[PDB]
This record gives sequence, structure tokens and C-alpha cells, in this order.
Amino acid sequence: MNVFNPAQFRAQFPALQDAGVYLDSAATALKPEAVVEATQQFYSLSAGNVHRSQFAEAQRLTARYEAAREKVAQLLNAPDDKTIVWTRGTTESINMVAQCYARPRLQPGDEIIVSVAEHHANLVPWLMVAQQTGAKVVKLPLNAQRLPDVDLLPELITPRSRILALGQMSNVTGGCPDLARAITFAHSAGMVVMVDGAQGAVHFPADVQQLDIDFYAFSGHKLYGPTGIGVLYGKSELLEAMSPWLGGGKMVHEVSFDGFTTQSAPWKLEAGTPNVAGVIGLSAALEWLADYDINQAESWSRSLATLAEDALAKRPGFRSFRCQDSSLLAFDFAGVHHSDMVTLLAEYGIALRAGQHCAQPLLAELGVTGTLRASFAPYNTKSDVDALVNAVDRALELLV
Amino acid sequence: MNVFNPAQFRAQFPALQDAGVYLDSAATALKPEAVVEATQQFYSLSAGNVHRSQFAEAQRLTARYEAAREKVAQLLNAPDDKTIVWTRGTTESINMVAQCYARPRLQPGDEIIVSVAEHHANLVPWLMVAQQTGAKVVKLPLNAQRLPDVDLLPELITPRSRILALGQMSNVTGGCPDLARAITFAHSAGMVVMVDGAQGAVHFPADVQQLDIDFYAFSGHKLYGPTGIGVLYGKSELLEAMSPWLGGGKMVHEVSFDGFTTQSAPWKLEAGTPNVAGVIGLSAALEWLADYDINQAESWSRSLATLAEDALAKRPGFRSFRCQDSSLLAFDFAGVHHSDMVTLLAEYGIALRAGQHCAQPLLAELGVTGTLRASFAPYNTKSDVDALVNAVDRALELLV
Ligand SMILES: *Cc1c(COP(=O)(O)O)cnc(C)c1O
Ligand SMILES: *Cc1c(COP(=O)(O)O)cnc(C)c1O
Repeated sequence: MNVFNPAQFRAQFPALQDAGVYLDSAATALKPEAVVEATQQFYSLSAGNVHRSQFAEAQRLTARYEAAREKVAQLLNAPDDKTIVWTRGTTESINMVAQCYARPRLQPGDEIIVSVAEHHANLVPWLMVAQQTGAKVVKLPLNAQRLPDVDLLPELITPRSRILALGQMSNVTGGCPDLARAITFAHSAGMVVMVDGAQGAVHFPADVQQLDIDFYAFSGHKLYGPTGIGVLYGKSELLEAMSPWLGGGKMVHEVSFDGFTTQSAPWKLEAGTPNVAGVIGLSAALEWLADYDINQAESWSRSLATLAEDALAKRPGFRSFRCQDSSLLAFDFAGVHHSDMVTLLAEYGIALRAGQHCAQPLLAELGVTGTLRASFAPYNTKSDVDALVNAVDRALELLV
Repeated sequence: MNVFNPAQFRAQFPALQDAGVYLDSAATALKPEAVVEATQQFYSLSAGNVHRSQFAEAQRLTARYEAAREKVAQLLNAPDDKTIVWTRGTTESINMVAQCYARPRLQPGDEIIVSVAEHHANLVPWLMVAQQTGAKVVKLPLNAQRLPDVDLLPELITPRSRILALGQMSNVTGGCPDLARAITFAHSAGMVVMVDGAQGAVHFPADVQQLDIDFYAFSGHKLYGPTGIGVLYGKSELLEAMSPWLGGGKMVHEVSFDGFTTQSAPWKLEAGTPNVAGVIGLSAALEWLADYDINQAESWSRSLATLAEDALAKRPGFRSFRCQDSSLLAFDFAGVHHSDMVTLLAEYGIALRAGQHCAQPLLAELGVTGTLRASFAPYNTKSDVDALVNAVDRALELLV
């Protein structure tokens, strides 16, 4: 095994000097030198067919761009790179499935099962499509272990069920429900599964073949990559059966005032000029990441979180929403405003957040108006834990 | 008053040396150092609430981002910056208008007038929404001078006309239709106008107030800016009247399993994480651009295209499709393959392209299968023209 060195991984991130103690990676990730350099070069180099003094550099950029799809595929164990579609983020990917696959197939009375633990990105689009088609959203609630009650699916599925929307990993609790099982039920009922992987793709990238996943979406900026770039994975047949997304250049084959014909997947779904800087930066992020063993990287993150949780658990008033010893740590203290504490922690050099994390329904279930969340990454250290624990003590001293 | 200095202008582009004679700006523009640096800084710094050493840099990045809409507003003379919506390009902007404003309003048999000089981005979306609503697309042909025939508009407009789709400036002929008169015509008939400004914003930025434009769209990358970022301007009454675009975080106010409420515009139309680098980039590009007299800058560019056209017009077989002394020079040589010429030119260090330029109906009208295109920007020189003309000569000698 190529043993994961936390220190060498951490030293690749230029923001860390000034970032203080960065524990807000679940919201957005810091960038490695590879991503910053590739972007730098892309914007410093002509995209044209001429290079008088930097041909070598340019040929390397083109190389990253052309191999970009392949690198996402490899990450997800997708059978071939044509099942990869560029979007602007996780949000767009899901909206694409709801509009391009679902909308043209939903009839009045049809049912869309959405889990109560979903990010809005994987709920709102279904509420929309349902009011457009007359279908409706059926709720999949949490079980006793704070996870989408997948075992309840058999009861929630009727002859009218068409779609299941489930997150691989919650952005609040960090919990991962029984996805493989969920898909088995869904498929035996002729349903398609939309899987939100914005969180899962960073920590336990889904093996989309073994899991038999229909649709999978994630954002690049959480995967140590550029903003404004996302991914939609879909089985061949599904992308083929999808209708065009946005109309415009690139996505069409022939056009006239009588009508148009389109390319096939994935170009069929990619209109206009691609976010080249996004693809290249993401390709570079992935190429870099591939040097590291993610399970070892994730185990280091989770271990830090477990140390923090245990330490915080000794302070009185502590409540945790953390599932499965996750790298994410949502929590709060009784009688203290999440707003005040985030503020003080920032003053102490600690960076995290609170609020609702775009998961109003999930929070409503847990019985809270919001939570503080500290997420850990492989570039966090042991001393980061101590600093956070001490920052929290300092804050509780003033607030309680 | 100030005199435009080209030497000064072009000194800001780190790609100039390598790029040789860059004549493909109409496809995508080179970036000034300010865009590069702004991006660089953005990706090298944490977006979190803590800054221990680089606080000045972080503040200034927050300033570019907070002032972005206002700089786009200042570009178009928009009344308010709440009228500016972020997209991933001109193509997304137009798809938004078609899907969020037109689609919910169109009745069967309703008419959408589309110029034959339209880029595919401003044609396909209308073909789609027409098929989706039962409306029909009505062609607005070219006049004798290769411009959308505005005088013929009153003859094409009927009691069932609802939408006028018209490019401010063609990406082929560089021609601009009489926009102010077309709009007056359309409004007298109770029609709304979608103006594709992907070229226009670059060369003659539209005064959205003076021209009374309803919708206006353009792309960041062609405006010396980042990829994956575009703008949609719309009168505030129209944006408010639009259905939301994508569903997700940011765009929602309240969400539950019974339904949701949205933000007001522009945030209503911006779901999920925005392309923050793109915004900061485009912002920096616009701030850099505001130190130059773009009117003069455009004349300098046009002057070069005129020098180039005059010289090439002396070579037998030369045919031009240039309108109104545009800085865009589309042309071809009788009995010579464009592709071969493009190739030979590249070895002479001239960067341009051939093809259909996402404008099949226009080319079909002009009677050609494709055209070469040399577009001049303010960072080109008289030397560039000389190199172009000579490279053509050798090309002709090798291909004939
Ligand atoms: C961040 C996140 C999203 C949204 O991603 P965008 O890039 O904003 O579209 C959706 N779902 C989950 C679980 C997320 O964490
Ligand atoms: C480039 C261009 C577009 C499309 O721009 P994207 O950024 O690719 O969406 C649309 N219309 C015209 C005239 C253009 O030149």
C-alpha cells in the first residue's frame, strides 16, 4: 500500500497559512497547488491553434482537458467515459434528471419518493417537476438510527411509484443509508434512483457499477476543485433516453427553421461553450488525488472528528447529530446561540459554520432550528482538534 | 480627452507572446493579467471567516464579488443591479427566457419571430419551446446588405406575434441590425424582445435603457473573462414575472414536503453554489476594461480588419462576408479548402478558424458551406495584418 502521509497531503494547500483552523470543508474545499497552477496556466495560454513559445505547456493542458471525463469515470468506476456529463454543479445535475428524464415520463398521480434527509438540491427539483406533471412527492422518513428508513420502502412503494431520490451521505449527520438495498427495492418496482453524491463523492466515492446506480451527481468545488463545475453520471440507456437539456451550439447536429437534430450523449446534454477552466481544474484535482489512498485519507479525517467529539462530549450541554463516526460533526450547546459561537470561534482563529445547511426538512425532524458543523479533511491536523476544543471552552466561558 | 493606446492595452495580456497572431477573439478572448491574478488569489485563499495573514487580499476579493453585478449594470447602463442574473453563458441565459418567461405564456398558434442571422443559441431554444407549446417559429430573412430585414418586420408581425429573437451583432458578418427600430416595432405589437449580445456586449455594449431592451444576454469568456460565467439582463418586471429556473438551495426561501417559496430576483433564478471564481473573474475583467475607451478601442480593431480586407481583396478568389466595416472578418477563397488554409496559417503563426460558427441558416442563406474568420481585438496590431496577408499568400502558393 502507498501509505497516506497527512503532512505531505496538507503541504499541498497554499490557503492553510492564512486559513487558520479550517473546519468548513463540507461547505467548500480548499484547493491544492495542482488546481491553482493548472488554472493559472489555462488563463495565461492561448486556446487557439498557435503556440510560439509555450507549445509544451499547451499540449499538457489539452491533455488534461481531453482526459477529464476518463478521470471522473475512474473515480466512480463507470464502465466508460461517455456516461459522464459536465454540469455546473450537483444542483444542475439533479434538475437535469428531473426535467430531461422524469418530466417526459411522469403522468398525473405518479409518485416520487424523496428522503427526509435530502439536501434541497435533491428535493426542490422534484417538488417542481411534480407540480408541472401532476405527480407527487412522497416522504421517506428517518429510522431510529437517524437514516432514511430504507426498510420502509416496501410499504411506501405503490404501483404508481416512479422515482426515488436518495442521498449517498447526508451533509448534516454524515450518515450513509442502505443505498444498495434501496436500489434493489426501487428496481424491482421499475423505478429509477437519483443519488446525491455531493458529499459521498469526497469521502466514499460511489462504485456505480456494483451499486447499480442509475444517476449520480456531485460538485467539483467540494472535491478540491474549481467552482462552477459539476458531474452527472448516468447509465448509457438512460442518457440516451433523456431529452435534450439546454438548446444551443454543440448539442445540435443539424439545424434549420423546420427543426433540429442533436448529438447523442453526453454532448446531447451539453449546450454552448463548456466551462473549460472548470473541467481542466477538475481534471487536475482528480489526477492529483489519484496519488493518495482515499480510505486512508478518510480514516484520518474521521479519527480527528472522533477525538473532537469525545472532547466536546465532556463539556456540559453538548448535543451531537453525528452518524457513523463521520468526518462531519454537526452539534450545538444548550442555551447558546449558534450565531454567537461561530462568531467567537472565528475570532479565535477557528473557521466553521451553522445555519440550516439547505436541509430544512431534515432539521425539522431532528427538532432543531439549525446546527453548528465542523467538518474534517485529510489536510486537518491533531492540533486543529485541540484548538477547536479550546476555542469552544473559551466561547462557553463568555456565553454561559 | 484620452487617446486609446493599443501598445498599453496589449501589454496586459500574458498570453500574447505565445499566441502569435491571435485572430480568434470572436470565439474566445485572451485574458488580462487582472483576471489571471484575481482567479489565482481566489483559489489560493480560504473563503471561510478566518484570515490570519492575508486579510487585505481576502477583503479585496470580497469587494470584487460584491461589486460584480454593479459593474455589469454599469456596462449596460441598467437601472438597477438587481436586474442582472448570473448564468453559465449566453446559451443558458436565452434558454432561461424561453423556459421561464415564454413557455408558461405561449398559446398554440402563437408566433415567435427569429432572425435568420441567429447563432444556434438564439434559435434552438425557440424551436424547442415552440414544439413544447404549439407556438410556431417565424423566420425574419436578411435584407440586401446581409442584415436581418427590420423594414420587413411590420409585414411579418401579426395579431399572434409574441416574441422577437434577434442578435445584436452576428458572429459571422459582424453586422448589427437596426435594433432600436426593431424594438419599437415589436413593442407596438405587445411583443417582448430577446437580444443575443454575445458579440455585441464586446464591441458595442448595449445601453439597455436607451434601446428599451427587455432581455439581453452575453458571455464572460468573450469579454476577456473566465469560462463558465454569463449574464442575463432583464427588466425587473420581467424577472419577477418569470418562473424560477433551477430548484435548489439559494433560490428557495422556505422548503417542505408540501411545497416551497422562492427568493425574489435575481436570487430566484440562481440555484445552488454560484461559479464564484467566474463572478470574481468577470468582475475583475470589467474593472480592468473600465479604464479604456471601448468606443476608441473598437475603432482601432475595425481599422485593422479594414486593412486586412483591403489587402486580401487584391488576391484572386477572395470573397468577404463582412458588414459595416466590422472588426469581424469572415471570408473564403474560391477553390481552396478552409481546413487546409487554417492549418497552413497556424504554421505561419496565425490563429483563426473555419467552420459553420453555430450559424447554419445564415451560411445556407449566404450560399456557403462554411467560412474562415479573422476577428480583430484591440490587442492586435498593424503588424498582425501584414503577417496575416503574407501567410495567406504562401498558403495560396502551397494549395493552388
Ligand atoms: C453542496 C451540496 C449540494 C449542492 O451543490 P451545488 O454545487 O451547490 O449545486 C447538494 N447536495 C449535497 C448533499 C451537498 O452537499
Ligand atoms: C458565443 C456566442 C453565443 C454563445 O456563447 P456561450 O458562452 O457558448 O453560451 C451565442 N450567440 C453568439 C452571437 C455568440 O457569439
